[PDB]
Amino acid sequence: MGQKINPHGFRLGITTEWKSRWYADKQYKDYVKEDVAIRKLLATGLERAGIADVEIERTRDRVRVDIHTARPGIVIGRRGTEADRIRADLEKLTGKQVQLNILEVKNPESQAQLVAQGVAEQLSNRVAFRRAMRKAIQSAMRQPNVKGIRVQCSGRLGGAEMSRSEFYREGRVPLHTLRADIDYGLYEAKTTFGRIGVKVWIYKGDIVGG
Amino acid sequence: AKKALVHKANKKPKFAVRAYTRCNKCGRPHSVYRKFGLCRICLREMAHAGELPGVQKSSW
Amino acid sequence: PIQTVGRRKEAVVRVRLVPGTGQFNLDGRTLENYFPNKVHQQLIKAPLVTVDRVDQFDIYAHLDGGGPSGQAGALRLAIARALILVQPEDRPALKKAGFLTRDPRAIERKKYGLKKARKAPQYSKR
Amino acid sequence: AEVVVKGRNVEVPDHFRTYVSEKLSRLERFDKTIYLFDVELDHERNRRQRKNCQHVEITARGRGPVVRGEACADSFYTAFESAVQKLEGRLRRAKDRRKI
Amino acid sequence: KKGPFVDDHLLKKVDVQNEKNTKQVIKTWSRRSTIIPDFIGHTFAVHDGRKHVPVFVTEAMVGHKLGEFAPTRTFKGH
Amino acid sequence: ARLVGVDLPRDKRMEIALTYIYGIGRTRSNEILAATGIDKNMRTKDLTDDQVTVLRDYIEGNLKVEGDLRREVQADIRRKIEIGCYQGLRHRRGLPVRGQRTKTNARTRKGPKRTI
Amino acid sequence: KIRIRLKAYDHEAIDASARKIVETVTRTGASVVGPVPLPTEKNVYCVIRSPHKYKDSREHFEMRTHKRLIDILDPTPKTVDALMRIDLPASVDVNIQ
Amino acid sequence: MPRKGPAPKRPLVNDPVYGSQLVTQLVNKVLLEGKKSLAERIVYGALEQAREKTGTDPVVTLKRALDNVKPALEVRSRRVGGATYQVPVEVRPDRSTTLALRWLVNFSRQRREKTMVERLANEILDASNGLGASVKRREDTHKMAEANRAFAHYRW
RNA sequence: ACUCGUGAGAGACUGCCGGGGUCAACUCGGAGGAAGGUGGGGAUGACGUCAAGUCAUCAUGCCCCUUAUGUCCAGGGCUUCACACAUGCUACAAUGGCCGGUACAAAGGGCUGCGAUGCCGUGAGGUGGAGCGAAUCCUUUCAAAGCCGGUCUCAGUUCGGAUCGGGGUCUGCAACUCGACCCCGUGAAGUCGGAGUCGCUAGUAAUCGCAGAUCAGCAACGCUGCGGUGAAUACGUUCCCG
Repeated sequence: MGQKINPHGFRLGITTEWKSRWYADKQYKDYVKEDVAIRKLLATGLERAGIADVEIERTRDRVRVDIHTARPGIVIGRRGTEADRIRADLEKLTGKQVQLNILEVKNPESQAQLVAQGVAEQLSNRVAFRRAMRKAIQSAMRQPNVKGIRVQCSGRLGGAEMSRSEFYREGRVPLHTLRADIDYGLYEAKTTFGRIGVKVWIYKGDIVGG
Repeated sequence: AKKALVHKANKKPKFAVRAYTRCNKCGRPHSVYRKFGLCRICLREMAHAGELPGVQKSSW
Repeated sequence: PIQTVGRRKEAVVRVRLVPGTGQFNLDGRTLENYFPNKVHQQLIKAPLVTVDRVDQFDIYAHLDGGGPSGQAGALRLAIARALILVQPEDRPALKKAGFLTRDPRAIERKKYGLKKARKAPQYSKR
Repeated sequence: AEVVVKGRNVEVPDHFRTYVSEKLSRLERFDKTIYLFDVELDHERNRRQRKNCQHVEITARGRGPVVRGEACADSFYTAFESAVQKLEGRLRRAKDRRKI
Repeated sequence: KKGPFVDDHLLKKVDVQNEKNTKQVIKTWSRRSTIIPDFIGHTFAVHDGRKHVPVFVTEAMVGHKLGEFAPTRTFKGH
Repeated sequence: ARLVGVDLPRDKRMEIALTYIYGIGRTRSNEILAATGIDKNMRTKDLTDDQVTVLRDYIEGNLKVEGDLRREVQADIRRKIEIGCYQGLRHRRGLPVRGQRTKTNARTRKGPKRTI
Repeated sequence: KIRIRLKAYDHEAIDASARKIVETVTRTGASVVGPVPLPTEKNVYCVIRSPHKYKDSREHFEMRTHKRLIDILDPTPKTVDALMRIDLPASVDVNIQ
Repeated sequence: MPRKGPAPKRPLVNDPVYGSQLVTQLVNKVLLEGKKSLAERIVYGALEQAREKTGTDPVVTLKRALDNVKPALEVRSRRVGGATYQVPVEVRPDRSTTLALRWLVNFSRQRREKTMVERLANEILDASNGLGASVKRREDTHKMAEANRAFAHYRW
């Protein structure tokens, strides 16, 4: 319908960096398999925690798993108790040893993935969806410094039978411009009536910064 | 992509012709690649999310 | 001396300056035995016929790539820009006749969902 | 008059075969120009506390070139009736329009 | 033709059958070989999946693999 | 000329004139005409009866021809149609034997078309 | 001689990494060949971009492999130590031949 | 490039052996696809066979046949109101050379000589005298044009 | 030194001159220039449509099975065939076939992989392992159409290869149902195709080989790409289609 390519996959050569970074000849399928099982292992407890980014640098078979989140304090509970448990399970599930770096984003309302987190987690919690969309926005535009704001919510909105898509915005979100620095995040709400897939586009600025 | 078949394609088969690829992320039997070990859908979604190192969208 | 590089479709040719009574050295061969088609024989000597130094100029060339005709048109180009590199007042007389200008026409990219580049699969709607 | 009858996602009852044969057979009556007919029977709307939307597509190579023709209706017989009314008028027009 | 396929289960069974000079109807799974002419005379209940068809083996069967003296498909047309 | 049983034409070369027999194609003509010594470029009008003698004795001696291949091919097809093979079933029903496509093509075995 | 052939995905990181190797061996002092571009390899993978029936309308994903070369002549172990001592970008794999 | 106006056309180099626009254009219309070199061997061999059967300059024989097949009026196509009207229209120079060479090649290709060289030689010769079928197609095209002169007024 | 390989940079902006422009945009010509006016091609699909597609990639609400609608294996089927459609490939020959000699590519692929000289075969291939994780070694120094020469004389043929018989090789536990390839024979339809209809505006159409992914093997004539040789025509919006 809207045949819109994932813009983090449309600027992954130009502005947005890769999330996983190594070099691999004849070891690549194994590094893919470990990358997948690591991201499944970091889905659940960190999606409780407020995860945004999961980068995996990979040096000579050590591993370096780095996570950008919005609360160091739920990811790091008691020191080593909440960190070294998921870290140690990453050390056992992989056949390797894990150096887990955990870091905070300076503004959670600035990331499109975390905006999709807070919106969809509100939308599972029986709030008004137009009220939710408005809440995430306006406040986000000011927060740090955003130029774009696109929030599309499809699915059983309000528990209705029809799957109505909604489309709210503010400012400038140019997708066809490649010097855009757009963050994109889709996260899917889980109501009892079903799943409300939320897409958030956030246009930070014109800046190439090449 | 049933767990009996996802699990059965990872054991040691009783003949060498019987071992097939079966994409790791979902378990999709047809259209699996060898260098990635991912089917075309998991290649397209993971390569869109920048999760695969340096495969990117093509234009020559 | 004065060399040069002539680039046609995927061919490329390298020539050099030289003054002598008529000789043409391709990759170990003569011009009449490397180009048996007699039309490319005009297509390469036409810059020599324009600024009329057909016999008063002999030089050897080395090439690469293309097919027959890409190397022919490339060697036209390299003779022409070499004749810039002999006398610059030969240069407005070359460019006027249609010369010194390599043809940027290359075999374009095949497109997905087509038999060739610009050829749809022939569709009979019912 | 070669008559291919495909589903789309649907059973094809002996009532549907016979009815298809007789509506489309109207066209064999008066348009001698016919060749192949291709007839394909979609079934959505179903499953949604609502009434199923049928769709019929019909392809027809005349003697000469290719008609197509598409109809959506709450039931199947009413839809195929309607489709044959349309086709009959068209063809006589492609019969029509000419004759000096 | 390095070595033709032999059906080792049927091979063990066949040898036992011909050493005792006993002939018995055999319910055989094997559709793959009529390897030696040691199989001549033995009745093979060939299994096309669904039932067993008795097949007498004579001298002309050598070189035809065992399964398709019994066909797997049924076709009439009307 | 006359040979093993195939009437040779007026003006054909020898490597084509030998081909008109049931047992000989082009390669057998290139090997027979190399073994015996007749020039392949010789026409049939210019053919010698002693060349018919040596050529004829060679290709009835060391190779098989019309009656041997027609009775041999016929006897082998009826061999596999007597014993009850699946290829015997294909030769019975008039279907392609190699297990190839039967749904649309293989019209050269079913033959002329009847349409229902 | 110790010939280092380094491969990567980023031309920028392999150019700054080659600047680290040239600044390293040149800093310790030796005869060193500068960065030589071996050309590439591209893996082009055509993906039917649909969960279901749309064989046309693809998207094809390439894969760039950049190959840089630095040939080292006259090795001294004070220079050889700094090879295994630091590698900064670590998206580059270094073949020591 | 129609509906935007006239489109610029490629300039055509002349012949190496004979030195004419019309010889090279005959070559590019001889070109059953792929083999321009073989098209040059057909055209050249056919024009030296025309040189054998004339003993003169072959391009003069070619331009005299080209003149004797070249039409002046062409019929077409406009159907005003439920009747198809053959409308006669003045033929441009390039259109007339195109119909001359294209008819020459195609009706040489229908002719029953052994090779293509003998076909094209005999068709250029018979069109030079005026005895080919292509000259009869010129006379049938002027037959349709002069038979349909009245409909030509539309000024179209 | 020339290429070439890959890094950085210059270069096309109606910038410069002539005319129309309301002295506005913009358009017609000229110069310089490798290129002239979005130079060529990509990647890039707005708000929405069609209850279009997919609960079989995945995820999933609800309903159903839980002694089976789970699961394990052998054999069979997904390849059946009086038919009808659809996309392709090889053709119907002399611009051609067959034999001999000879010249020019681009891109790619390679670890329990790619595998050379040599030897055994007619040939698939066998024996053997040089050498390479590869601008190096191997895919032969890479092609085929091309050119030079000979033969064939318009014919159901030296066209055409379907089919069928015999004889093999390789892959695999296993080529019967159901693999490809080679050798010998066999040698059918087919004489440019009714109504109609499809593609394409320049390195395009047309034709010629080459590589790749999937893959032990292959139904590859497919798909994705690479290059070779290379045309005709466009008067123009009346008509058909959007």
